[PDB]
Amino acid sequence: MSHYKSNVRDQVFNLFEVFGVDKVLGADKFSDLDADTAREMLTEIARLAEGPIAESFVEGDRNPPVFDPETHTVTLPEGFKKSMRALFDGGWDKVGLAEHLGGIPMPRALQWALIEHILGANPAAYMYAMGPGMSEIFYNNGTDEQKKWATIAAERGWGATMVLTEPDAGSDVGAGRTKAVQQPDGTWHIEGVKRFITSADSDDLFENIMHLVLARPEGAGPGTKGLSLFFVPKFHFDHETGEIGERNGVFVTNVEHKMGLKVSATCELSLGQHGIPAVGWLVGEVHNGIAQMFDVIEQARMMVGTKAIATLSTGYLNALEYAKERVQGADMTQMTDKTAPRVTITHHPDVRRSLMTQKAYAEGLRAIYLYTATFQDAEVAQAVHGVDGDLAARVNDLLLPIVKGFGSETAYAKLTESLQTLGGSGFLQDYPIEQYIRDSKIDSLYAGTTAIQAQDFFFRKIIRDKGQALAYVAGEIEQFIKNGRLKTERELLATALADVQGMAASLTGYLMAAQEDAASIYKVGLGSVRFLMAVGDLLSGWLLARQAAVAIEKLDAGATGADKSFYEGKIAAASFFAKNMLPLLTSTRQIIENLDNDVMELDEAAF
Amino acid sequence: MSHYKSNVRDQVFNLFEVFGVDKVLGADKFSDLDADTAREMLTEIARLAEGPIAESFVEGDRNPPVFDPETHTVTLPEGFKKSMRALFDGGWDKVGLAEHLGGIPMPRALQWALIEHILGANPAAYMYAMGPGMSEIFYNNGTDEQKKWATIAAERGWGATMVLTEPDAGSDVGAGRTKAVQQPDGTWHIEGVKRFITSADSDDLFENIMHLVLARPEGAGPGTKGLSLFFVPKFHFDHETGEIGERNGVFVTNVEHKMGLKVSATCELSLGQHGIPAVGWLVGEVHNGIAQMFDVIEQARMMVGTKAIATLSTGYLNALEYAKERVQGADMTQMTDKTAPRVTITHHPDVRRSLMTQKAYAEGLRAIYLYTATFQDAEVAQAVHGVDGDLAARVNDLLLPIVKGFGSETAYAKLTESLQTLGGSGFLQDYPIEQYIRDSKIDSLYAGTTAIQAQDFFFRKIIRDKGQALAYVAGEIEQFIKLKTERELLATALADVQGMAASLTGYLMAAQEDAASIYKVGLGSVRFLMAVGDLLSGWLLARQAAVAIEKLDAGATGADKSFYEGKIAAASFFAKNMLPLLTSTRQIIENLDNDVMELDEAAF
Ligand SMILES: Cc1cc2nc3c(=O)[nH]c(=O)nc-3n(C[C@H](O)[C@H](O)[C@H](O)COP(=O)(O)OP(=O)(O)OC[C@H]3O[C@@H](n4cnc5c(N)ncnc54)[C@H](O)[C@@H]3O)c2cc1C
Ligand SMILES: Cc1cc2nc3c(=O)[nH]c(=O)nc-3n(C[C@H](O)[C@H](O)[C@H](O)COP(=O)(O)OP(=O)(O)OC[C@H]3O[C@@H](n4cnc5c(N)ncnc54)[C@H](O)[C@@H]3O)c2cc1C
Repeated sequence: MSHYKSNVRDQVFNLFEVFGVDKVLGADKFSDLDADTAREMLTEIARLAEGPIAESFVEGDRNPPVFDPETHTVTLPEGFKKSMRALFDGGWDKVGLAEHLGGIPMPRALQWALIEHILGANPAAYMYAMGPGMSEIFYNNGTDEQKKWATIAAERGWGATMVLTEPDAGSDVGAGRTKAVQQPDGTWHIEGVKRFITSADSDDLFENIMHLVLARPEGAGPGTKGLSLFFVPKFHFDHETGEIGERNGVFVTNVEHKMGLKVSATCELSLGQHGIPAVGWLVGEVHNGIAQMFDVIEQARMMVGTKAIATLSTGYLNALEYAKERVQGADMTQMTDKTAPRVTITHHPDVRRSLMTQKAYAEGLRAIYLYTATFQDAEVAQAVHGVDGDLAARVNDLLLPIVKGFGSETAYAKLTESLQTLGGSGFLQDYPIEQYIRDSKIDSLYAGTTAIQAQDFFFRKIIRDKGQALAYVAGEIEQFIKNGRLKTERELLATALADVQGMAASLTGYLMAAQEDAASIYKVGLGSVRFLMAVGDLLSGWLLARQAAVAIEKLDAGATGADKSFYEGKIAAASFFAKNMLPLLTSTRQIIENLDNDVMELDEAAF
Repeated sequence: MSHYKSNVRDQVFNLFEVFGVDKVLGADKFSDLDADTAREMLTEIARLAEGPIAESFVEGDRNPPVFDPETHTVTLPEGFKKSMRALFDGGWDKVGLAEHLGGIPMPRALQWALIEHILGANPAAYMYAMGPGMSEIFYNNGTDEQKKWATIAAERGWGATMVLTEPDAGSDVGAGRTKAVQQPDGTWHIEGVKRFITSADSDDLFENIMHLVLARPEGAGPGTKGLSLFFVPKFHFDHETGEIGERNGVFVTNVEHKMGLKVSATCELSLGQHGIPAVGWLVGEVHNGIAQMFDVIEQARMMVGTKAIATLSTGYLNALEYAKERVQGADMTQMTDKTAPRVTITHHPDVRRSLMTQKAYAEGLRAIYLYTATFQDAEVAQAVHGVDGDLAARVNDLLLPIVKGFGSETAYAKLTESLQTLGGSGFLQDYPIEQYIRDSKIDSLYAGTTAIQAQDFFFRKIIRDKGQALAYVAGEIEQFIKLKTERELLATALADVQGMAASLTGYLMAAQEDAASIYKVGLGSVRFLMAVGDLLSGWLLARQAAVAIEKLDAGATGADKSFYEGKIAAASFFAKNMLPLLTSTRQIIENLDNDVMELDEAAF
C-alpha cells in the first residue's frame, strides 16, 4: 500500500529558503552538485520511497522474518527484498558516501533530507542499507590495509552491524564481558554473546556483513576505557580481490519477537561459541574502542532521531488527508440544530488543535535535524552560520541528543494525536498509523535510552563543554528575539529562553552542591529528561518562528497559490506553538527549581 | 506467575480506610454482605484473574479470532474460551447483578473493584461477559412481558452487544440510517449495516446473543431523538421456556484487524441483508431510544475507564518488579568511578522518577473510579458523603467523562514510562507492556472519543448542570485544603481549574453575540478535562496520605508501614511535579484565539 506521504516542499524550504545550504552547492567539496540537481534528487527518492520502498511496509510487519536456528540465518519476505533491490539499484545506499568509495559528495543536510524519505517509507530498509556508511567509518579509523578492505566492502555493498550490547551490558557498555584473545600473527579471536544486534543476518541481501564489535582484550582494564573495536566479517574474504571465502565464527543464535520494526532482524549474536574462531582485526591497529565506536553511535543516533521525525511527518499527513475527507458532525456554531449540515471534521476545533499540534512538532522537528546537519560540515557551518570548525563540532554534538532524545519522545507522543484524528478507524491495521506507533516506540530505546541522551546532553555536551555550544545557540535565539508582526511570538520565546536558562542554572547548581553532599547529584538525574525536552521545545519554537519570518517575507513579496498556503501554515504553526507549547516550560522550570530527594530516600518497599 | 499483577491491598485501602464503604455493608440492600466477605471476594477474583483469566492473555493476541465466511461466525482460540469458562463457572458474570436475576447485591464501588481484576488480566473476557448486565438494563426498560425474556437471557448467560455505530455515524449517533419497519404482528424488521460492534459474534461461548440495536422507525424524526431501541436476538426463542429456535436475520460479515484487544471480535453487523428479516422488539414498546441506550453507554464508559486504569496498574507493577532485579550501571554518586559496584536500576534517579510517576497516576486513577463509584448507589453516597440521591447522580455524571477520558488518556501515556523502565526488553513481546499499550490505545476511541468526553463534561455535566456537581466537588477540595505544602499546591491547582472553567464559560456565553467564540470552548475542552483529572488525582492522593499519616502515627509496622509511606511519597511527588503545570495550562486557555480556526484548510 501507498502509506508513505512525503514532504519535499518543506525540506526544500528549510534547505534553501531558511538555511541557505544552496550557498555551498557548486563550490569546493560540492563543486559538481548544483541546487537544481539537489531538488531533483529529493524528488526522485521521494517518488521511489512512495512507490517501491513503501510498498513492502505492511508486508514486512505482517509476514516478518523467519529464523532457521540450524543455519543461523534469517529469511526476509520477498516483497521487502524487492524494495531493498530498488534502493540498491538507484544507488541510495551510497548517499553522501565519500567520492573515493563511489559516493556523490553533498552536504549532510541534503543527505539526511534524502534519507528521511526511506525512513518514512520503510525505516528498516535504510537500516539494512547502512553498510557502506559504516564501511566509510571503518575506512576513516583504519590502517592503510584496512582502508583497502573498507573500499571493497563499500564498493560491494556489504551490510554492517554495530555490536555493543550484552545481556548484562546495555546502557553500561563498559560492563561488557565479550573478550578478545590476541593471536601470534596479530589477529584476535572474539569470544562472547551479544544481544539485540540489528541486521546481524540479512538473508541474501548482501555478499558479506561487517560486524564492528566492542570487546575487552584479555587482561585489559575495566570500564569503557578497556574496550577495543574489532572488524569481524561474517565471511573471511580475499583481502586483495574481495572474493568471499570461509565462514567466520560469528553466528546469530536468536531473533527477537518485537512490538514493531519487525522486518529488521534483531539478533542474539554468538562469537566463537560454535567451535569456529570469530577472527577479528583491531580497528586502526590501536586500542581506542569506545572512541572509535562513537563515530558509529553518533550516526545511529542521528538516524534514529530522523527516523522518528520522518514517521511523525507521514503520520500527520495521513491524518490530515483523512480529516479532510471524513464527514462527521455539524459545525460547532450549529450544534443545537439537529438538522444542520454535516461537515468535514477539519471544521471541528479539537481536530484543528490536534492537526496543528501534529504539524508544528513534525515541521519543528524537521527543522531541528536539518539545522543540526548544517553543523556537520565545516564548510556549510561556515557558509550559513559563520562558525568555525571547532564550534560547529561542539554544536552538532550538543544537538544530537535533542534530535535523538527529544525527536524520539515527541514523535511517538504526537502520533497518538495522528491516530486519534482517524477515530475508531485509527485502531485498525487497515491504516498505517498503528504500525507507525509500534515501529516508533523503539526509538526511545535503541542507540541509548532517553535517560542516557539526557545525561549525555547535560554532563558531556554542556558541563564538559563549558557551556560554549549552548551559549552559541542561546545567543542566536536572543538575537532573533531582538528585532513587528511576530512580537507576541518573540515575547513568548524570550520567556521560554529564560526558563531554559533557569533550568540549566538549577541543574548546574545541584551538580555544584554535590561537591558537599554527594546525594545532590540525584537532582540532576531527576530533572535531566525534562530539561532535554524543554530545550527541544525551545529550539522547535525558535526555528518555527524563524520559518515564520521567512514566510512573512515571501508573502509580503507576493506569494500566490500553493506557495501562499504553505507560508500561511508556517505563520500559524509558529504562532500556535509559541502560545500553546512554550508557556509550559515556565511551570517546568519551577518544578526543576524545587526538586528534592524525597523520592530517592523512600524505601524501595514503599513503591 | 502470569503477566497480571493485582493490587487488592490498594483496593481495600480505598474502599475501607479512605472512603469507608464498609459502613453500608451488613445493612439494608447489602444486609447479607459483610466486610470480611467483600475482601475475600476481591482476593478470590484477583486469584482467578492472575490464574486462568490471564493464562490466555498472550494467546488471544498471538492467535486472534478468525471470521468464517462459510457460516458468518467468528472462531475464538481455545485457550481464551477456557478462560471464559473459568469466569462463568465461578459465577462472576453476575457480579453486582440484581438479586432477582441471580446476582449478589453489593455496592457499585465493590463491583468495579472486582471487575478491575478481569480487565487487568484479559479485558476482552469481561466484555464478552457483559451479557447478564445488559440483560438487566433490558429488564429495567422493558415491558412486563419483555422482563420475562430478559430474565431468561440473564439466567442462561446470553451474550449481548450494543449496536449504534455505522460507517458514516460514529461520534454523530444521530446520523444513523439503520431503519425499523413495524410488522402487522407488532414486531419490527430491522434493516441496516453497523460497524465496530464488539462481541458481535462469540463462537460457541453462548447459546444466544442479545443485540440491542438503535434504529430509526420509518417516518421518525432526524436526530438521535428520532431513534428507538430494539431487542434483536441472534436466534429466535420461545418467550416462555427460552428454547432456542430459528436463526434471526442478523449476521456478522467480517472481523476487523486491530492494533490490539485482538481477542475481542469487532465486526460489521448486517441486519436483514442475508435473505431473512432481522426481527426486533421495541424495548418497552416506547420510542425512547437514545435515552434507553445511554444506560448501556454509561456502563460502557465506566468499563473503559476502569480498563485503562487496570492496565496501567499491572503495567506499573511489572515495570517495578523488573526494575528491582535489573542490575545496570553504578550509583550516580559514583559516576566517576569505573571500578564502582553496579546497582539495581531502582537506585537511579530517572527510574525512581518514572516509577513514582507510574505509581501516583495508577493509584490516583484507582481512587478516582472508586470515588466515582461511591456516588452510583444512593445509600453509599448518603452513608459515606452525606449527599442526597439527586446530587449523587449529578456528581457521578460529572465524574464519568473523567474516569473514561482522563483515565484512558493517562493510562496509555504512562504505560510509555512502564515500557521505558524495561529498556530494550520493553520492546519485546516476551514482556506484556507492549501488548498493554496496544490493548489500551482503543480506550480513547471506543464509547465516545476523548473529545466527546470533554464536550459532554463541559456542556452537559457543568453548564447544563448549572455547575452544581462541580461546585460540590470543589467544596470538598477546599475543605481538605482548609501536609501543608501539598495543600498549598492543591489550592493553586483548584484556583487554576476554576480559572479555566470561568474562561471557557466566558467563551461559550460570548458566542451569543459572536458565534465563532464557541470554537475556543472546543479548543480548550480536552485540556480542561485533563486538568480536572490531575486536580482530582492530586486531591485524592493527598487524602490517602492524610489517612496514611494517621495509620503511621497509630503504630503501623512492616508491609502496612511501607504501603503508608508510599502514599505520602506519591501525594507529595504528584503535588510538586504534576499540579504546577495546571497554572501554565490555565494561562494558555485564558489566551486562546481563533487563528487556528481562520486558517485555510490548504495551509495545513
Ligand atoms: C474496537 C472498537 C470497538 C467499538 N465498540 C463499539 C460498540 O460495541 N458499539 C458501537 O456502537 N460502537 C463501538 N465503537 C465505535 C465507537 O464507539 C465510536 O462511536 C467510534 O469509534 C468513533 O467514531 P468513528 O470511529 O467514526 O470516528 P469519528 O466520529 O469519525 O471521529 C473522527 C475524529 O473526529 C473527531 N470528531 C468527530 N466529531 C467531532 C466533534 N463534533 N467535535 C470534535 N471532534 C470530533 C473525533 O474525536 C476523532 O478525532 C467501537 C470502536 C472500535 C474501534
Ligand atoms: C530493537 C532493538 C535494536 C537494537 N539495536 C542495537 C544495535 O544494533 N546494537 C547494539 O549494540 N545495541 C542495540 N540495541 C540495544 C540497545 O541499545 C539497548 O537496549 C539500550 O541502549 C538499553 O539497554 P537495555 O535494553 O539493557 O536497558 P537497560 O540498560 O537495562 O535500561 C533499563 C532502564 O534503566 C535505565 N537506566 C539504565 N542505566 C541507567 C543510568 N545510569 N541512569 C539512568 N537510567 C538508567 C534506562 O534508561 C531504562 O529506563 C537495540 C535494542 C533493541 C531493543
